[PDB]
Amino acid sequence: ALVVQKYGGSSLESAERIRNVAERIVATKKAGNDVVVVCSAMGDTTDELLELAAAVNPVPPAREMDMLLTAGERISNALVAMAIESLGAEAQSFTGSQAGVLVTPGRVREALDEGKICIVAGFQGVLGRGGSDTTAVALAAALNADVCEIYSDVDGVYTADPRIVPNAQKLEKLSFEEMLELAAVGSKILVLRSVEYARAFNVPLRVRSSYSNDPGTLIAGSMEDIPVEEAVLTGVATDKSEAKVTVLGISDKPGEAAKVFRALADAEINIDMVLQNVSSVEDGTTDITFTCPRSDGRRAMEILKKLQVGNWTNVLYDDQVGKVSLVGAGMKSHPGVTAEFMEALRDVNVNIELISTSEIRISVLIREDDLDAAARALHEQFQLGG
Amino acid sequence: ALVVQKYGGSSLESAERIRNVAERIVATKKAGNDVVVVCSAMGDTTDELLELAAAVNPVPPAREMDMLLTAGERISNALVAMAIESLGAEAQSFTGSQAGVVDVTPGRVREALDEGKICIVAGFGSDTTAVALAAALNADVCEIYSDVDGVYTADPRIVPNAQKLEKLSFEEMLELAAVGSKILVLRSVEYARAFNVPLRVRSSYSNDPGTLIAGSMEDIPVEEAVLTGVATDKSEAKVTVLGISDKPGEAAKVFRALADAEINIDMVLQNVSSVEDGTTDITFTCPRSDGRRAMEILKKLQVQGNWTNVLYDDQVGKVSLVGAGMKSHPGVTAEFMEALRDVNVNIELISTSEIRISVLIREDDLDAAARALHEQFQLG
Amino acid sequence: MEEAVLTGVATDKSEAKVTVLGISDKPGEAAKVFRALADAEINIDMVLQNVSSVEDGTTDITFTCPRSDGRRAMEILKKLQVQGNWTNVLYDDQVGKVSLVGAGMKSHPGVTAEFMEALRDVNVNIELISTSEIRISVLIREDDLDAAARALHEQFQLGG
Amino acid sequence: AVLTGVATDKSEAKVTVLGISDKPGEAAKVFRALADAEINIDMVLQNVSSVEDGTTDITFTCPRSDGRRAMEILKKLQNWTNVLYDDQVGKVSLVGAGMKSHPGVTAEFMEALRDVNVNIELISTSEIRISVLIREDDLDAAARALHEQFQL
Ligand SMILES: C[C@@H](O)[C@H](N)C(=O)O
Ligand SMILES: C[C@@H](O)[C@H](N)C(=O)O
Ligand SMILES: C[C@@H](O)[C@H](N)C(=O)O
Ligand SMILES: C[C@@H](O)[C@H](N)C(=O)O
Repeated sequence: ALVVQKYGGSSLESAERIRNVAERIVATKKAGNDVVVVCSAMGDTTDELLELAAAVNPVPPAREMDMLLTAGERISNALVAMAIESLGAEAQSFTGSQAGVLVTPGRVREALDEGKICIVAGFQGVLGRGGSDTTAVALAAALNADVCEIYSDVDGVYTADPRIVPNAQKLEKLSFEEMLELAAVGSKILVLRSVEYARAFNVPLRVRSSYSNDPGTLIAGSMEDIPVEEAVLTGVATDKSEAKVTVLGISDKPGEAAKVFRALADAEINIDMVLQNVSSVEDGTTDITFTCPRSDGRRAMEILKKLQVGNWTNVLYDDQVGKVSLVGAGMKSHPGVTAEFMEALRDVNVNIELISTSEIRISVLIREDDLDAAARALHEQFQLGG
Repeated sequence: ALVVQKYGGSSLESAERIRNVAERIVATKKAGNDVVVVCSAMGDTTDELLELAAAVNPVPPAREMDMLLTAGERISNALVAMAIESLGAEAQSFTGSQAGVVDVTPGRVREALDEGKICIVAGFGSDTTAVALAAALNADVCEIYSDVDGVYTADPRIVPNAQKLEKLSFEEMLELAAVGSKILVLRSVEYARAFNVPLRVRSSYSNDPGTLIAGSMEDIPVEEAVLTGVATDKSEAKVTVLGISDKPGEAAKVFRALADAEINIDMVLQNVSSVEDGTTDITFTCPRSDGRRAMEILKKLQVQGNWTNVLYDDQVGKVSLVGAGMKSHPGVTAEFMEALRDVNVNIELISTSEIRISVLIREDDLDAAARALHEQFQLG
Repeated sequence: MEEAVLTGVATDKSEAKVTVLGISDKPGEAAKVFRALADAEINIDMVLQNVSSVEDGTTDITFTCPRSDGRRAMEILKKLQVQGNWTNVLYDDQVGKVSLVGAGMKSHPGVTAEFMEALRDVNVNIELISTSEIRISVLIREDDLDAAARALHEQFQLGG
Repeated sequence: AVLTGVATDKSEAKVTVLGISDKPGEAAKVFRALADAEINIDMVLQNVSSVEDGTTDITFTCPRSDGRRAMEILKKLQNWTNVLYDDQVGKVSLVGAGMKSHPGVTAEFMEALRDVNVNIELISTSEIRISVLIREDDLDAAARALHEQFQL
């Protein structure tokens, strides 16, 4: 088969883990697979290198940032290739660009046909974007890989955070959309931009650990192609990293949303979720609530309060909020799922302050103190554990 | 004018330090010069990378090794570049391969400098390519920046009365570093000599001009020439082979076995044989780390009729006097020996070039000997 | 790190929205409303509840459902109003829904701003907002779908 | 390692003071003698002393014209076993830099000369050169071998 493998910094922390990962890569080829490996920088190098850049220059220019981050990933590349060749494999190295960034993986297909393990790392031509993860998926789409594996210290996607919900289980498979949604509101399990490429170009992803031989969790197939009878509820996501800001009493006219979110975007405030219900017929106003990292809260409030004097009657601040969500294709075409969710929390006396949704997700905002209780309630309500 | 500037790992140890270095680079541009910069990797990155390479594969392929070390040096290239552009300059990075060389041919670099850019050259050592570009571009000077602020008449901590040289010849510098401490890469100073590119050893922590290395001794007036400094070395072992037949090929047997085993020889020495017996002795110095393995080899051949015995000494110290002023003048060699006699230091071994006197002695006397030599001559 | 992958713009005019007004903000009140719909087999899609006023301690809950099940939906609720539970139940069968689908929108806040600015500059009023890291959805008048899509297409340069 | 060239010489004469005591101040005596006679010094070579005896020999070179005079200068100052004169000595050097880290240069120098059967009498090297005293006539046959060995 054709297998793409992306190893994160945790997997390449040291020389021994590199050699260890080198043997896994060779074992994979030995099993009759053409292998492409993508390399993150060793350990926390990319974070440390980003700091340095910012230290030597705020707003570092693009070209040199590309040279810097590439260099860091090209170290891992050198070491892994070195190890690969130690064990009998023949290695050919590429910068994520030398294999087309765009698409256009001609050079890599040559090397594979000659029995070489191809390593890809860094960038040089024209970044963005997701880094090694999306390079791995983009290469998997272009080369037409049967799977793109993502190795880290994470051994799979679970039905809930096992630290919170003891009866939580590891998923075998889920759809792209189900992963996207779970990753969107709580998880933080992998780069979503790369998972959106995998959805877009139909490339199966597998999240597994480079420390065990556990097969991990598979992300494959759209939930649009899942039979209605077989669709299931997937997991429960939590997030206590957010604060919520509510602008009270914005008049319901074109542009008023712009006046709020232009201010926040110019102030570099990161917006996780935005929520606006219908306006009151008398007085003609509604409220806009949005969440952001707690590190941006203080400043978001400062901005919108300056804009409060006109435009709106108040701006509220709340940095003790948590978010619990249910995700599953099974709720698309099944009434009463929302009902069971609301009853679930009711029976554990958790109050629902705010609600948002998608086709296959329900999210509520609650007191952070209620998170653990709410998650366990939801998990056992829909019987996700074993 | 054209200035080349090399900055080592120490000079680029941190961001704040990189930004400080960056201001100096822009200052040199602003002073009215085309500036080219060569960066080593930050701090000890190259050593840490070399450690890492050996750990993943005991005999690394050259290709992946090129990639590994190039990456390390290209981190500081990037950061220096970023720093330089925040100060107003337009940076232009080169790997060294597509800079000039391979043997040097810097078409691209000259093109970039004509556009008023500051060229940053990383890695395919660092010093040798800096001077090689300096020679290729016909640079007015190649500046080596580090924590050392110039060449001194002696080791300042050993000789309190030591002084910083304003200038010395290429071959004077070569000789001082050939026996004393490696302040510059010996290899890089020979290109300077070969191609007549002035070098300036100076500090990246101060505005001190440092020491100039310029011109040949051969084009210095014979009256004007002076003694340059005193060099000490307590890092060498001393090995002597007794009873080696004075016939062609025997010296070759010795140094082949030492070459094959990777024993770094230094200051090899042999005197005339004895007509009685027809045999001579060959003494050489090597690093103390090699001494044991060097001995193991020569002894195995010793116990095979090749020669009598192989002596070993890892408490030897080397002290030397350098200066173009001794090549044509008599009695300096005499004043040297007298200086050590008067401080009760015995000369075990003696070796020279036309402008260097070197003597092996007990390392316990090194300090006293260097101190004696320093004030015996004008130095300080 | 900073750039967000955007994959396309979607419109939909298949549903109506129902709005329960003045639901008291205490545990179990949401359950009342959605259990009623569940018992009547009304498959609802998007639900949105914002924060309750300090003055009343009440909120509104708006949800969408297939346009056919629309009037039915509001009527189940409207018939179970008797108590103090809610003041009114509204019904809108002319509502549309435009959305920007993609990924990594949290750290590219300018996208959200540009979304509102797109619809603003084609004089389209955003009536409800429900977004996330991989989704920006707004409800507007069904007649403004044409002009919303062209604005969002032009702004983000999306298609194919 | 870098190698710049190969220089020969026929301008000098070597002088070996045999059996000098390996105690302090004995070298001074020898060279203060030549310093008084104002015979300009070049090479000096003294190896380690005998264990049996307790003495070494000091070989030095000087401008060939001053060679016989210099030999007979040290004869007057005599503890020492003998003094020898030589004026058919030739010097061949390999000039360069960084030869400590590459010992094959030192070996191949000595291998290149054995393959031409040339008498290697003295040796006095460092990081930046490898000089050896051979017989004057073998200078060119010595050079050719070095030129071919290290490609200069
Ligand atoms: C944002 C919302 O309150 C307003 N109707 C607008 O579209 O600007
Ligand atoms: C050792 C030396 O004297 C000898 N002539 C040789 O080179 O073999
Ligand atoms: C308003 C509604 O969500 C209520 N807080 C509940 O928990 O049911
Ligand atoms: C030079 C040597 O023969 C003697 N030991 C001295 O110091 O004078």
